[PDB]
Amino acid sequence: LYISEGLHPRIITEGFEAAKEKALQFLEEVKVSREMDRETLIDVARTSLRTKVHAELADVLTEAVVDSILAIKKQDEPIDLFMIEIMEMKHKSETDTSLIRGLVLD
Amino acid sequence: TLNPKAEVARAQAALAVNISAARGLQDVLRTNLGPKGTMKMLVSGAGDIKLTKDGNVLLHEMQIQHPTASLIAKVATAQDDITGDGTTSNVLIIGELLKQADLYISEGLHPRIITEGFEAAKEKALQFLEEVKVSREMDRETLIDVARTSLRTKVHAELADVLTEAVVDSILAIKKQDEPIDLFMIEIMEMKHKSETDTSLIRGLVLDHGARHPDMKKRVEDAYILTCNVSLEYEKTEVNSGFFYKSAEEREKLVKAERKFIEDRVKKIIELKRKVCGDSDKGFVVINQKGIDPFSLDALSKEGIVALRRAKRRNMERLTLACGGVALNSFDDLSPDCLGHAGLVYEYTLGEEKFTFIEKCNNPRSVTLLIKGPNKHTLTQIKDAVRDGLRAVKNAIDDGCVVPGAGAVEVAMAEALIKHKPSVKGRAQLGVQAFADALLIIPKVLAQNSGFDLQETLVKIQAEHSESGQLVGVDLNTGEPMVAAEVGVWDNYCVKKQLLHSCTVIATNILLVDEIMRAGM
Amino acid sequence: KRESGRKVQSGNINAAKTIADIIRTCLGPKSMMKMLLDPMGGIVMTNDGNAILREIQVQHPAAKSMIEISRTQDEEVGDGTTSVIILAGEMLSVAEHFLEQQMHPTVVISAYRKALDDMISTLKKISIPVDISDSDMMLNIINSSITTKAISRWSSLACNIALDAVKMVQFEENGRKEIDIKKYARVEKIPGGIIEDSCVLRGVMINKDVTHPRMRRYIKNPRIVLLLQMEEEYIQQLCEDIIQLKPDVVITEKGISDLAQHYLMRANITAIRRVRKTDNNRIARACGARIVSRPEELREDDVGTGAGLLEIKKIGDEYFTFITDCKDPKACTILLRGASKEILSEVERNLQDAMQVCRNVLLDPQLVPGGGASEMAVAHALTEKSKAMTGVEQWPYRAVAQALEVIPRTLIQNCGASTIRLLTSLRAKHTQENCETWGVNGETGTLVDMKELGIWEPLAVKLQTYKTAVETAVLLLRIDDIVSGH
Amino acid sequence: KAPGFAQMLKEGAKHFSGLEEAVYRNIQACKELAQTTRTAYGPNGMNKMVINHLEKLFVTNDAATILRELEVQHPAAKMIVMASHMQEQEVGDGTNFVLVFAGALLELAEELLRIGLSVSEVIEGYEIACRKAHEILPNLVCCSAKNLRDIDEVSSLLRTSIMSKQYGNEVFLAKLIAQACVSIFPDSGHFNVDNIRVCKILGSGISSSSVLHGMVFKKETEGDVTSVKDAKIAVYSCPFDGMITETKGTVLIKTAEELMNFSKGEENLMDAQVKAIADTGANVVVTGGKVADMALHYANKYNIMLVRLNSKWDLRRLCKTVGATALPRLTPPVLEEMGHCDSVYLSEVGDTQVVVFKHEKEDGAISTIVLRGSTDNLMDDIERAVDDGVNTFKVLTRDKRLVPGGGATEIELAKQITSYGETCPGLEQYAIKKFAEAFEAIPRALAENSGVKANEVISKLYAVHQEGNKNVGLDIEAEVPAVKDMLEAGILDTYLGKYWAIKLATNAAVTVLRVDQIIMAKP
Repeated sequence: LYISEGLHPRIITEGFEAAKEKALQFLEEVKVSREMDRETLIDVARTSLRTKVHAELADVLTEAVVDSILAIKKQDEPIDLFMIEIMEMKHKSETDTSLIRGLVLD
Repeated sequence: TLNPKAEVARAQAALAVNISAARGLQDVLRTNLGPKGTMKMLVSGAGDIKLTKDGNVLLHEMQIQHPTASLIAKVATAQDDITGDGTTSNVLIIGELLKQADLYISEGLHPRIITEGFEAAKEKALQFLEEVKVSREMDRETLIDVARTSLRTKVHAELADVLTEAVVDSILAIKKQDEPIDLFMIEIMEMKHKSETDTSLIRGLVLDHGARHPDMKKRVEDAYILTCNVSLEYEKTEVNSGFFYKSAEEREKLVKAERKFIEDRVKKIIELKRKVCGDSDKGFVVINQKGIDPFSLDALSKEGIVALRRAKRRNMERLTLACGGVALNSFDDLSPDCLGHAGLVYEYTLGEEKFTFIEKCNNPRSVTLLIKGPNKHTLTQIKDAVRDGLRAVKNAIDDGCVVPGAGAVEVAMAEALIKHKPSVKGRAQLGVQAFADALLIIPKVLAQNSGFDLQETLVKIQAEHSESGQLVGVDLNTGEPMVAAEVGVWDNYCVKKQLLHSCTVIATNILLVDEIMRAGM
Repeated sequence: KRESGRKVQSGNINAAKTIADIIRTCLGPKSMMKMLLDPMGGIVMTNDGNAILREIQVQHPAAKSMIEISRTQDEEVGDGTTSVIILAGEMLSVAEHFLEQQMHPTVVISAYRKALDDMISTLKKISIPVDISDSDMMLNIINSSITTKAISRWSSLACNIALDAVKMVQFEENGRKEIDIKKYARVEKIPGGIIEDSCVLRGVMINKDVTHPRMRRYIKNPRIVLLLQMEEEYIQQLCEDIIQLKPDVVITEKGISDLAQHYLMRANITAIRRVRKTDNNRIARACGARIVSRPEELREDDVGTGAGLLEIKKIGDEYFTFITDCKDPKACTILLRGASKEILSEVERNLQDAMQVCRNVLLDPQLVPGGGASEMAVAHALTEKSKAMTGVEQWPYRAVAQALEVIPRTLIQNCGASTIRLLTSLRAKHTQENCETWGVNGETGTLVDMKELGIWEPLAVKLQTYKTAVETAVLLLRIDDIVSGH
Repeated sequence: KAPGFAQMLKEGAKHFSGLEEAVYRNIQACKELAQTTRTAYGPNGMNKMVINHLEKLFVTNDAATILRELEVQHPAAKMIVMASHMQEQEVGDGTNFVLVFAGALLELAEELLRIGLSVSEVIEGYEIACRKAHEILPNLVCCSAKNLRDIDEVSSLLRTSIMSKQYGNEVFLAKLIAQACVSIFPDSGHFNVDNIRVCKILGSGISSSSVLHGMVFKKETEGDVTSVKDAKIAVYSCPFDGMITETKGTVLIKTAEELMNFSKGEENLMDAQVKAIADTGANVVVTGGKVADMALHYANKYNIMLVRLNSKWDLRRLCKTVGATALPRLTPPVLEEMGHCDSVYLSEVGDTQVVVFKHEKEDGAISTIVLRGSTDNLMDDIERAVDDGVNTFKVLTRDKRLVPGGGATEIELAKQITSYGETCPGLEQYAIKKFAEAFEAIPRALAENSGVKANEVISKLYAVHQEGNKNVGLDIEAEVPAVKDMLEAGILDTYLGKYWAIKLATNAAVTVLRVDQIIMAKP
């Protein structure tokens, strides 16, 4: 809209760099540094899982996705998602997802 | 689903057609905004040429291909008749209003919601004029800046200082007693055989045909002007008789007999001449409109009488007010009541032609603006400028309030409308934003025509702010900000008032067009 | 050559639907404009449904019938032309039953006629009476048309003109309350003056001008007569019996040539000529005069005794002859004053439609809730009545109800609001809350009650609107063979 | 199919887009106008084989004749042509100065607009340079006319104007026109080209021409009268032929004797018609068309001098000098509308008798140049040199100020203006410098038409001017591209010719630059 009015692109990009720093500083103020509890991660997992399912596997995969993480972090240890194995099996409905504390072998 | 010989755009394409026409008409007229703007040519096809920046002439006289654009052309005819200025900027705001509306209509916004935002911003925009209007008393210096502001936009910046003092004094000559100013009191006359800068004012009237005889006085310092409408040439038999002749010689006798109808009346002019102050240090003038025989012109010239012929009806009415002699429709009832009085009556000599001047009148309540130019198109160009300059001073005196220029009101009203929330619905906030960014086209275009960057100029004048009422405008020569009051750049109140009311009405109605149907085209 | 079968009914639907789709958005106070491209490039952005279709030339016969019916609707009623075509088109746009289901037109026509009788029965239940004796109450109804007009400056005068002019023509003694604006309330333009000088004349006016001064300037008891050598003698005798009665003005039906005007001018009376037969009947009732075959058979009874006075007063560079009286001789005349012809034309057509509103309200003092409330209210009744409609006619019977939703649909579309969201909530209000209210706001776009907003329309306008739309839809459905023949 | 034409909404006119440079196109129409006349500039100008609208062949190098025959339809070119027509007012030379200079201003303006300079800033520079040129041009005035009315002086300065119209024969034409101009300059404050007329006669060559006083007419006296001093001159447009009666006048003839009777009645009437001419005190008669045989002897009967003027312009030439107006009837004795003259006589010059209207009694301020040439096209081209030559000295009746020619002033005026632009800061220096380079196009025109590398002429003309050797111009020579002093050679131009040419050329160029779009219309 502004380039059609004879404005150079380099002027607009310098505004983005300024808007980024202002937008980046404002993000520091809006962020909530509360403690992460099971009640909070469920809101994060629901917000992330709703965008990929039919609003039916929400409660199914929410409790599994949250508990899978809590089992692999304590005492402020670094976390790694490779500790969680993802298996797939047929002959059951989509809502039959559940956890496995151990491991599955072929 | 359609009938033969019929077509209709049911979707929103009707707006895209009308919006595209306004954008095209915007790009045409934006180059002739202000003094730095370029000129447009008007080729009549037969070979005539006419240059002019006045938007009304570029819309009234010119022909437009798009049917939708012809509607906006008729609007300029209305804008010109009410205020006399602002026809070009009226078209720019309509194009930019419709441009900003198309940006939101593409997002699924209804057109009727945008029109409600314009009606709210327009009512707020009108109130802003009442706050910033300067009710300065009309004086010579104030009207010079106003007439300069109008005349510079129609000339090459050389006839401005020449035409400014003339246009100012023309109104002041007729402006007195708190009377409504009438433009019919100022007649505009053109003359060739001279340059363009020789334009000056004439205290009295000017006539085309003058005295043509060697025995006439080249200048009459004073005279009792006699107003008449009787032809002193060969006429028909006015008595209960007719013309019957047997040969060319008997026919010549009827001319001698018929000429006696005038010869008794030509001496009647000599009688009232000798009667009313016929002594020395006196004079006499005849302004008879109808034709006069060379005999009567030869006879009265020996008595020292300037007699004129072949004048217009309008000039005779003006001549009576200048002199005072009432028109005599028949020489038989001559009397001193038909006489007037005037000062210096001379003859202006050109290379080929000569003109009559009746300067130094007593109480004419009328003057004449003598235009001179070398070319024909240059006369029509200067005439259109003076007519616009006269209406500019008329509006400044008829409406004593004035406002700044240089887009200072548009830059101010834009910031005012942004700091104003709706009261009917929230979505009208978008229409107010479109009205705000639409008014900025004027300070944007003035930066383009002056050869400066569009964005740098607007950001400077828009960023200029202070803790006081401060005006700011575009400097066409430097491109920097400029306080219009500190330089003498003033517009009229009715122009900006009618501009907001005109643009809002037409930009509204064009947005309410839902379909375009051909009525058997 | 010839078109028959389902091709005919499917074509008439597309024609009537196309004509309706044009003027869908010209409904309500937010009437969207239409750009009509003339062949010479001329354009008019009018938004009146009548003038749009009047200038659009169409070829389909079905579309012409849909247009001509609205024209006839415009004369009998000064409102509802746009709603007849939208409803008639929407009633026909439901082609699911005609082609996919192969329902015969006689089955649907039985359903449309059954719905019309029930639609009328539902309107009269939601009606509301009127206190027409109150001038302010009826003034609140006529303001709906005066808005956005030039007569809004003196709207109180504009209502008093039409309201009393109709009541003067209102003949309530005969029971049926016959009203005829064009017959008994002739309107003529008068150059000069302003809208404020517009008043009513209690009688008949003659726009002829005075050619010579030998005429009656003022008379208390107007004696209004109603009826080269050889031409002189044949004229000398026909004029002799007229002047023998000592008249004050002679109004003959046929022309009065110069020699006939000469003998009449000797009697010092006003020469009137070139008047029609019905005008002479109105002139006779103005003063009680008698129309005679020829001037030879004139009798002493041929007098206009009882009238007020004759006057040839010049008003605004034009003489006007009046035979008015101080009573009510079954007629009146509106003398529209104006400083220019541009303002005179607007006030003529403006007050004309205003008289039609009072004509319909006074013919029956019963209103109905506008703004889609009447449509959604009627649709709720049919949807409930269709539950007990045993048969296959229940499906098109319900479709007519949903077709009435187009009126609030277009009003919501022009406002720019969500059509489904408001129309959904609108239908729910009529179910639970009272059906006499909860319409649509044409200016705001949201829902509002019609008791708080005076958008109450007459009853006769809606009855003739639904009756004409159904009868028009029933008409085109009965068309199954379009054939040529001279 | 979209996207169609951009910026095209007014009658479908060819509106050039922002990429197509609408301003660049109106300039190209003016550059083409210069190339049609750039070659005709100077003494070595190239002739143009012009084809008249009557399918007539004419070979000439005059600019006014080229444009008058070249139908210039582009409006952008009409403005420069209108400046050439305005150049003819107040001066009778410098026409190609307007075409060549303005074409260089617009051609050089494209180099500025292409860079990005605004058209409004280009105009301010040319207006500033034009004002600066008018201040420098008085300083370049080398000589001034002594106003001694000397043929040796008038002929010497007139050589420059005669050349470039008829080259080689500048000696004869300068002496003759000097003899014609010197005889009217005593009439102080009344000199005009209308007095010095021209009469072309088919003859041997240009060398056989001379000057004679009074309104000379090539057609010898048809009558037998040698001289007559009668003032009353009766001019008639209708020729001497068989009369016709304006009324019915039905003439029926059956027998052969009746044919002879009516024939005798006509001769007796014509004898009375010519008798009426002498009765009104007029022994002179003029005729437009043919002259009858019997009426010819009647002119010799009463010794009435018969005159024949077949050309219409020759008749109107007398109507405005002596007053004798042409009447539609054949010999109406209208003594009121006759003329007045002091002397009318026949004279043989160059073996040809020519009618003369000399003013012996009156002072006399009218002359005529009788040109001789074996071709009508050649005499017409020589006539154009007389107008441009006589009008050169109509300007010298005003302020007598001469400047050097041959491109000398164009380099010095360019050198002085270029220095003003170098020291002037801002954007106006770009257009001011190009205004100086526009002057260089005129020496480049003289050099190209003489067969010389133009860049070598500019290099030498600037070097001698760098050393202060003003008044140095281009040495017209095919085998010598060097330069010489215009003062020593006697080549001099007029001050007002350069003043009004630089003024009108700049206004024409600025007027074209101010235009950015040509739009059609309809009444």
